[PDB]
This record gives sequence, structure tokens and C-alpha cells, in this order.
Amino acid sequence: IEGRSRLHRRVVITGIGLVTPLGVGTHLVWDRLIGGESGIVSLVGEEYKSIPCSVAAYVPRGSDEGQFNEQNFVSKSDIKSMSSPTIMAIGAAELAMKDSGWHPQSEADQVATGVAIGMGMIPLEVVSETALNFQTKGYNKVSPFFVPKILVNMAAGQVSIRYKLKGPNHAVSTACTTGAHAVGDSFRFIAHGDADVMVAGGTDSCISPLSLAGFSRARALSTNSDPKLACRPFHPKRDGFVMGEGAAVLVLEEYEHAVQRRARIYAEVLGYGLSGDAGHIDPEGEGALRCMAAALKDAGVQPEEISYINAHATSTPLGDAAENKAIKHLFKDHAYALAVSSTKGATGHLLGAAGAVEAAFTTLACYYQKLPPTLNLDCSEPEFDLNYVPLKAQEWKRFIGLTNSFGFGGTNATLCIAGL
Amino acid sequence: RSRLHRRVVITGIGLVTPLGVGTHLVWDRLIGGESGIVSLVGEEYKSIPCSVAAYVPRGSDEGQFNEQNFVSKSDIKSMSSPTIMAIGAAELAMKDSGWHPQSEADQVATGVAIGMGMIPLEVVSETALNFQTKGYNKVSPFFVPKILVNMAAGQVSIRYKLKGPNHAVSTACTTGAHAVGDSFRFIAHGDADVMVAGGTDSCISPLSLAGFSRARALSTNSDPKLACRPFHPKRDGFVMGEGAAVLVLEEYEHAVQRRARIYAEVLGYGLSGDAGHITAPDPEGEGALRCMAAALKDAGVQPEEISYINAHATSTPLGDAAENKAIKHLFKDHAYALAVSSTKGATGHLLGAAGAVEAAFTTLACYYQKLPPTLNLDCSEPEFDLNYVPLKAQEWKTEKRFIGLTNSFGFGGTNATLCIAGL
Ligand SMILES: [N+]
Ligand SMILES: [N+]
Repeated sequence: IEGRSRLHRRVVITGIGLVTPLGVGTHLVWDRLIGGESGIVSLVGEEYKSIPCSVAAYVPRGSDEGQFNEQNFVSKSDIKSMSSPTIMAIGAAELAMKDSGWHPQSEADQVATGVAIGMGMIPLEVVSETALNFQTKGYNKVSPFFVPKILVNMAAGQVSIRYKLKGPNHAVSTACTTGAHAVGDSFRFIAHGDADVMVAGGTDSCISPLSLAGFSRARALSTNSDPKLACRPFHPKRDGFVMGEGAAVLVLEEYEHAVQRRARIYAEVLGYGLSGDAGHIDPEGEGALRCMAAALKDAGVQPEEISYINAHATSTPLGDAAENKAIKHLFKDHAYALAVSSTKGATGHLLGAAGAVEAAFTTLACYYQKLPPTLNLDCSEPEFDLNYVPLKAQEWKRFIGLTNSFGFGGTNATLCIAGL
Repeated sequence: RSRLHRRVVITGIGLVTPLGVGTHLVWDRLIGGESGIVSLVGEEYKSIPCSVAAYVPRGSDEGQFNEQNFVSKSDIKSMSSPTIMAIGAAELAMKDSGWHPQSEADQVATGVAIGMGMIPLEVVSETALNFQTKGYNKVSPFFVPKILVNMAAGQVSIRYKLKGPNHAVSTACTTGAHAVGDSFRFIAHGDADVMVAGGTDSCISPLSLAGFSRARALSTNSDPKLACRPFHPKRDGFVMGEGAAVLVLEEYEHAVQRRARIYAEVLGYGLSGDAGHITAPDPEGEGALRCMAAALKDAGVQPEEISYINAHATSTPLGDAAENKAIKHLFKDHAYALAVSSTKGATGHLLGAAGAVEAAFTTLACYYQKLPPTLNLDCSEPEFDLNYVPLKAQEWKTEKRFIGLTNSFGFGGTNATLCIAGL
């Protein structure tokens, strides 16, 4: 009546695929990130005069190495029935499986491999254009692919079909927290015995006048016209986030499964914490504290064992300060022994993909024992007195990291990830 | 390493459906063989092949949905129709459960997992027009919240002080089952002691119905009395419904200590992907077989112990047959000794809420040991030779444990099954 004990398995990360404003491809992206590079640029197009915002972080497109070329992954015929985020997700999943050396062929390997890829927001423009087409050209001009193009779970569905992944098929949609939940849920499915491998992550492409209008009106997007300075987490002059686009996918695998096939293992997922603010759609950051605490409890590790936090910090006056507070309250005097950085200066806020790209960055920090910098942080206010890895990457017991994702609607998640 | 896997029970249900509002009222009408499927009305729906749907009945009578009972007039303009229905369903579920967290400890011990299959499309297109015409300054600050899938779970959490795990899935027709299954796993794992779990969807509009008709998913039958008929020779697509279902899941000892009324125990949860087609089901039903088997394995139950299956069967030619094939394959000779029914003839297909409403029906089936019928099933092809509880409700008494399955299969080939049992 109190329950039964069951085997709870260890879970590792063996592959990473990245489609980001810093570029495409695992170690290329990590190099640029560590080298202090950024993908934030000025918005181009006449359609953007209607909005106060003038910057964003785009995925670089083209045929050079490190650029995104859709035609490498999908046919011209597929591009009509798939949204841009779905295409980005297929690219990232392909690169992740290649990075892992996992290409399931047998029925047993296919059924043992699932997919958990989330999306924060559906493609607004596709809905917008179809509505107008329906109203002016009639029913029979609506694409038969409209529904399959606009469902949140379609990226996970398409990756499953493309790579014949037949295990659990799951898609979360929790705004900025989306990518973190996808990795955590996958971790849990594997530990529980539902799958031996999970292809997990997040994707989003929300850069459009309407989307940016919506976010400008509902939250704080920076109005800074200088793309080199717009996004500055923890900085006195921070004034809102910068929208990015992209997809990040990780291959999670049961430990003995990985060892048996002699996979290269980046890191171990130790813990997963979740909480709700239950406040507003909190300057003390209580929700953030409870979520980090939950991840520590899940991992069975003490606060003093943590050496690195990849912060959610999106460059907002209230948000960055609340997270800083939650960190200080939880870690107390140990807060001064660890390092904290936000990589959003480099990628922008990738929304649905943010938690996944940052889980990948934390995974690589564990692997390389090196910390990506917080860009643009040349000074700080008294309350910001921690080591935020300002400007330049730093070299760095077991290496244990946390990565935080806090989303619209008060939904919070933290992942605890460690070196092996 | 081994870890404690706690037991999880259902202590409250709140239903907002085309059959009406209020869990036990809806159950009585379902068992009595009622349906909420009606004809569409208005020039707005001209030119679209589908002319039927299932609406939540609105008004101030018993069993009717009155928005004002749950959200204030000013709060309406800040949230979508699905969000409002989820708030209503959640309020009813927590009232049914007798769970209303007050202390910080009870608040942090209680989370929310409510999903949505699809955001109402009309807010996007209307806002787009408003933005193109009146400009930036007239775009609502609530537009983003209205189009985020996770906003139902967020609003329910704020409104009811739920500070535990805050989670939202969006897996089309499988949404509601995932929300319940994920909550089960969170409780069993120790992340929360109580979860407010379910699904909501309210997206019957010209554009949505045009979309699903173009994908060739919907019934083209103009007769609402006959349009939806799972397992029937003349089935020709599903009927879109709307609504919300919320269930209160709770750790077993937690429920016992407070003397909660316990409907049923959640035993198991299984998941799979067809990896076949983005909208069409695997004709072999291999995906369905796999998530049912996975549910039984999670539950520690043998096929021969299952007495009832609440089928996904939405009344499509290929879908219904593929599921029938999966049950026959998995259960073998025992397929003829269990009962299977689809309640979509009564509620329509509630999309994001379907897996949650049908988890609720399966739970009540366990509690009452009575099986809701498949409507409109007056005859069948030779391949449909099982007991589909045709037309009229059946009592299902056993001296052994009543154990049921509920299936949800969605676009994208995403499958889930829940295993729920009497106590
Ligand atoms: N993060
Ligand atoms: N079902």
C-alpha cells in the first residue's frame, strides 16, 4: 500500500545535434560559443517597421559548413508539408544520431528508441495565411497538409517516421521550459525502463512581426537597436530578451546499453526538478529555488557539490535578478564557490529550444570541463556579486552542473547533469 | 539501484463535455445512451464537407456550462475558451476530490498537468487583422497567453495555489492520456503527492473543420444521429467535439489518511510511436499493440486479467479496424472474454481532452462495474466479432479484480494506453 521497489536505471548522453544562430553542428557551435561569438543581428525586412524591436538571432542559412541547408535533410516535396521548426528539428535529430552513432536497424533497437521533441508555439504565419486563403479562395484551396503542418507534436512525429523510432513518442509545450522538460521526461522514461534510447529536444521559429509584436506587448523584448549590445544578462543596462530561433536535440541512453556498444559518453543525467510559481503569467524567485532544490533532491546531491549553473537569465531587469536571488538563497555561501553563466547573449532566447540547447551546453561544459562566457558583462550592480564567467570562457570533486529554464505561465524546470 | 515506486489512485473527476457538465450527471447520461452530437448551423460553415459537431451545452440549467461560475467577466478577455473550460473542469475535480491546498506544504505537494491538442485558430487570424489594420498599439498583451498551450495549466495553478510540477503536453488526440500517465509517473516517483491532470480543447470553427476535412479525417454524414458510429460498417470519419476533463491523482497513503473517496487505482502507462504515417494509422495496428503491452508490463498484469477496453475508435474506416486487429492479436482467445467499447458516439472526439475524458469513463467503469455502450452499432462486418457493448450498457461483475485499459492514438502516430483498476 506504500508501494513496491523497482529498478531505477542510470542515463547518459551520447549525442548532440544543434541548429542555432551560432551555426549548425556540435563542436563547431561549441567552438564559436567558447570563443565568445554571437548570432544576434539586426532584423531585415520592411515588415518590421510596425514594431519597436530591431534585433533577433537567426539560424544562418546556406551551403557553407556550419550553415543550415534544408535540402541536406528534407526533399523539396517535404518542405510543403512541414513547418520550419519541424525541418529544423529533423536536421538537429539527424546530427544528434550521427554524433551518437545510433542508427537503429533491428526491430528490437527500433522499438527501444523513442522521441520526445517539444515546440513552444505553432507557426503563426501558416495559420494567418491559410485563414486568408480559405476566406478569399475557398475551402478547396486549403492545403490538405494544414493540420499536420500546425500541430505541436509534428516535429516528434516526423523524426519518428524518418528514423523509424518506435518507442515512446511524446511532445511537451511549456513555452520557454519546453526543451528542459523534453530532456527530463526522456531521462525518466529511460530510468523507468520504457525505452533504452530517447531522441530528446526542442525546436522553435517565432521570428515574425506578429510574434514579436505579441511578445513585445506581453513581456519585455529589448528595444536596443545595437545587436552587439542588445542582450546582456546580469548587466545594469539590461532591458529585455532577444528572440532567437533554432532546434537542439540530444541522444539519451541507458548506461549499460551505452557501455555495451562502446558509445562515447558526454555526461550523466542525475536529476530533474519541476515547480510552478503559482503567482503570475516573484522577485524573490521562490519557484526557481524550489525547482533547483527538487533537481538536487532527485540527483541525491548536496548544494555544495554543484560547481556550475547555466542560468535561464534572458537579459530582463526582473527575471535576471530573481534567479540570482534564488541561487544565492539556495547555495548560501557556496554561491561564491560556483560559476554561473548565461549563454543567451550568444544564441538569443530560443524559446521552445532554449532548455534543450542549454542542456547541451551544460553537457559539453561537463565533458570539456570548460565554461562558456556571459557576453557583454563589463560591469554589474552590487546585488550581482557572483562569478558570471564575464566576457571570456573559463577553465574548470566530480563536475556537476545545473541548467535552469523558467517559462511564461510560471512553469519551471532544472536538470542536474554531471561528468563521468 | 532500486527505488520506491509509490501507488497512485484517483480521488476526483471534473467533466465539461457535450453530454453536459458534472461528472456523475455525465456518467448517468452516457450509461443511458445519450449523445451530444448535433448539426452545425450558420452560413460560416457553407462549403465544408463536414456538417456535424459536438458542443458543450451552455446556459444556467443543471448540466449546462456557465462560464461566469468559474471566471470573472474581466478574466474572460485574458484567456481562451479551452482555458476557461479547464478551469471549470479543475474546479469540479477538486470539489469532487475534497482537495483544496491551503498550507505551503500542501501547495508545493500539488502540481498540475493539463494539455491542449490545438490552440483556437481564430484568435491568431483576428489579431493578425487587427495588427495589420490598427497597428502595434492595439495588439492585446494577452494575445501570447491565449496562444500558448501551457496557459491552462498555468491558470489552474495560479487560481488554485498549486506549486508542484507544472507540466503541459500537446500530442493531438493522445494529449489527455499523456497528461494522466505523466502525472501518475510523477506521483509514483515522489515529485508530488497530488496532481491535477487532464486535457482541454475548444477549437470548432470554420477554419479548424476545414483543416480536418481537407486531411479527410471527418465524417461527411449530415445526419448527426448517425454520423459517428465506431466499429460500424458505414463509419466514415470522426466528429469533432470540445470540452475538458480533469482528474485528481493522489498517492495511495495520502488518500487513505484523509479518508478520500477512491474511485480506482492507476496501475500502468504505456507509450509508443507507429513511425509510419503522419495522419494514417498503422493498418497492422503494431503501434497500438505495443503501447497496450507496455501498459500491462508497467502494471504487472497479464492480458487475461483485463476485463474492459475503452477503445480509441473514433469511427474511421482504417483506424477502428487497426485497433480491433491489435486487441485480437494481443489478447488472443481472451479477446472474446473481455468487453470493448467506444464512447465517441456519445461525446464526439474531444481531441486534446479525449484521452482524459475516456480515462474518466474507464475509472467510473471500474468503480461501478458497469460498461458504457458503443452507440449506433446495430450490425458489423465479420472482422468485428467481439463484444463492443453495442447500443446498451452492460453490467460487468467479476469476483476477481476489475481491470481496464483505455487507448489514445493521435496524428503523428503517437500512442498511449492507461491501465486502471478497481480497488
Ligand atoms: N539554462
Ligand atoms: N479511449
